Amino acid sequence: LMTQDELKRLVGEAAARYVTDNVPQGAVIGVGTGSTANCFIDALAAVKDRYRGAVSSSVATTERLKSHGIRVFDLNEIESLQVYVDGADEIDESGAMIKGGGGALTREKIVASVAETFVCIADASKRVAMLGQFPLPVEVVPMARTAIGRRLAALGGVPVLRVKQDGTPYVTDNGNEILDVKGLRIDDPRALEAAINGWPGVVTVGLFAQRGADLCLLGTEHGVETLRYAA
Amino acid sequence: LMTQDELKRLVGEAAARYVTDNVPQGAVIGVGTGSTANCFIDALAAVKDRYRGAVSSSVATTERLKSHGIRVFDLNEIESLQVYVDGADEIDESGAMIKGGGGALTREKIVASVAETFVCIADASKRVAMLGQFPLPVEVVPMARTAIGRRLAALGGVPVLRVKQDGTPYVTDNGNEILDVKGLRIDDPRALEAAINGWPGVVTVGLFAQRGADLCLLGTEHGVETLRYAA
Ligand SMILES: [K+]
Ligand SMILES: [K+]
Repeated sequence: LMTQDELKRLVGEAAARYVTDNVPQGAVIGVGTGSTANCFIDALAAVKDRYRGAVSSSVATTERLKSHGIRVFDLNEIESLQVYVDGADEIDESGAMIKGGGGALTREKIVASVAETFVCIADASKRVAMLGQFPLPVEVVPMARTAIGRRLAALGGVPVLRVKQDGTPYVTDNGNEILDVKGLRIDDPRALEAAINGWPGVVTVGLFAQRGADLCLLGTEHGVETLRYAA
Repeated sequence: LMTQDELKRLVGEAAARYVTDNVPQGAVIGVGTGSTANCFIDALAAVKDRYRGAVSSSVATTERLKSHGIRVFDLNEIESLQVYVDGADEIDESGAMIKGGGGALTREKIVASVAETFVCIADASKRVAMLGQFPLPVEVVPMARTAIGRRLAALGGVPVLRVKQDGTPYVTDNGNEILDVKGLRIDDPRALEAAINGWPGVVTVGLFAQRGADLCLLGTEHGVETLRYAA
């Protein structure tokens, strides 16, 4: 019996081993966001002296990295990254992911765009036949909130403006709102990502499909599976 | 002999006439940004009582509209717009435009997305055989500045971070930077818009091509020409 937390530790450790097996000494590591990514951070901390530091995908991740004395570089200082290690809210058989549930959509997608290899770390619950039962985050310019909402509704999506504990709109780092869209059945993630990216007022869509996972270390009740997807 | 300012007044007046000819009493008018759009604002002000008010594409436009006592609605309050009247930095034969030179890229593209009809108002200098000699504005998340720069450079573009008079980075309403990209020869604006929109870290690209002009009132030294483009 392994709890979800134990499966997350297991994939975090497995990703640290993937990095030490595949990424040479002195490298800068691209680092994701979320509870699973935090397990990877803690595991990577035990070999931190082998690497020059990290690029971070969120304030929360930067904070955790610094709590281990890991140097954090601004992505603008970095020309390339071999690896980016991050979770997913969902991942399908093509390696397309929904991400952004905890809000860091935009910076995750930026760091992922620079990295040669996206290593998804996930417990078994994240692997789904078809994306969309986890609500799709769409980061939007505030003046476009209802325009984008209408476009999502025309697809049968149920758009929910993300709110704080106090019921005022969650606002991201770039002064933007998030619409979490429910009820979509995303049988073609690449095509839907392209469509949503064509909408003025969309900042980032939490479909990582045109650039999805290159591999996934999936923590199951029978151990870690390594899933690989087409370059 | 008509100066450029006189040609801009001429198309502003022509667009006011287009609105009163085509947009019924009580409508809300979508309003662009820039010196040409300001001529249209001044002309529309003379028939302002015929319309309920306006949606604005910038702080500057909101200010000018209010200076005429025109009511300004937040786009989120508005379900549809018949018309959006705005300038362009350049427009080609397909009605594709480069816009954003004066910074309001993102809100212009949002309001344009809601309007059924985009009326471009421009003096004759704006009509070009091929887009790109006017630098292409790309609004970008700051952490993605160099990543997007590299992608533009790979196309032969020369990306220039927009700066204020004091040489600190211009920062937009959403806390974002602008890269003005020179040296592109944009023979397929729709294809390049789609490509740039697929880049994480891009907020808005100042190519209006997938949704371009529906018509253009072009102020020439022989009067206003009405150019029309495929729905
Ligand atoms: K997240
Ligand atoms: K502008």
